[PDB]
Amino acid sequence: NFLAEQYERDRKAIINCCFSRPDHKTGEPPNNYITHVRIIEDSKFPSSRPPPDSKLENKKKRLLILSAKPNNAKLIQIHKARENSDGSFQIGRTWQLTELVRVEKDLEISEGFILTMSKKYYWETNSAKERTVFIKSLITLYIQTFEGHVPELVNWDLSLFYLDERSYQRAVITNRPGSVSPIKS
Amino acid sequence: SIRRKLVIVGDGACGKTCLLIVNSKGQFPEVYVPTVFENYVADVEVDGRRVELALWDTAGQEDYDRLRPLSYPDSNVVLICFSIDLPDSLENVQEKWIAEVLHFCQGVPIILVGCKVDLRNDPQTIEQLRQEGQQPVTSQEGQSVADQIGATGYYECSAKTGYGVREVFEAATRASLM
Ligand SMILES: Nc1nc2c(ncn2[C@@H]2O[C@H](COP(=O)(O)OP(=O)(O)NP(=O)(O)O)[C@@H](O)[C@H]2O)c(=O)[nH]1
Ligand SMILES: [Mg+2]
Repeated sequence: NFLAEQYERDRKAIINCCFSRPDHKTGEPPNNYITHVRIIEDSKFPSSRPPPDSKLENKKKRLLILSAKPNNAKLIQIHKARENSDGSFQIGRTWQLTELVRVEKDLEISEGFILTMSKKYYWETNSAKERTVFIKSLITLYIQTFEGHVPELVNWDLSLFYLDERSYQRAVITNRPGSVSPIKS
Repeated sequence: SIRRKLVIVGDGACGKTCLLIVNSKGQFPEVYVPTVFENYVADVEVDGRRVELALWDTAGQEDYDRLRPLSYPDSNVVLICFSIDLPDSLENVQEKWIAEVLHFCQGVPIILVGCKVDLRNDPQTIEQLRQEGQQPVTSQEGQSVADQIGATGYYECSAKTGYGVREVFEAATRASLM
């Protein structure tokens, strides 16, 4: 259970420096931690599966952390963080769960997946087991937050999320008249 | 100074990271924190020559194998480790690690490193290994496999006490220069 210990360790650490004490900038209360996952990003191939020969210097070790605003528990956010020495974390880019429009499973790498917000982001989890746990979390979360709806799902076994072809078809946000823009020329 | 690259591999939890930590500075980490991959740079001094030693730490856990090949590249020296309190880890040295190093580091000096020497005479370690029907790795055994794999050196150390830690890197730094 080295992953379990790691999660607990990471959890404790993450909440202690980013979701425990009110913001130092302004007395504003902190968000409530929900969950996180460690990820490996490739700077040369940020939005697609990188080739097998992409040099290690291109890889970046980061985390994706999910939190809710203090006031509203329906306002969840996705934070991309970097762990610095001394064990602390530094939050960088931030997105609104609302932006999540697509979640794809990479069919070749058991740790790979792609999230689509404004852009397309390819990321690998540290282990196959971690991708499965995280994605299950992310989708369940979205479903709980947005009246049973779901982002476009690609290559996932729907039963992972306790859904099926029927339920999914009804819930996909693509199943709304003005939601999908047409191609052109 | 001259820039040299050192790669360190071996079973998960055999002590690779602690070896690096204790050497480059100090503070022995008690809690185990698996490595995925991490690079460090230490400036070692050996025989008057100052070297900028790049240290490429890798993952020993089976669940992270995927990335290892990425650290092997332009290595000037490879350190294969095993834990002396886990005979099986020495088995894997010859039943897995040599093969892998040989494939990704053709023609690079190897240094077999026995870690956790502080456990060799630990009565508790010994008693526990009895249940598994075995005992702590001995210097003979270490030297043996070192020779079988064609290592250009065999060393033992304990990051916990610091013993033999410096010698491991002076040897590695020296091998990196040949
Ligand atoms: N007694 C003793 N314990 C040690 C020694 N070196 C490391 N350990 C312990 O053994 C565990 C593994 O240490 P670690 O450096 O993470 O080994 P690793 O092989 O680099 N880990 P990984 O393969 O997952 O990257 C830790 O609990 C650590 O405290 C040593 O010299 N003596
Ligand atoms: Mg380590």
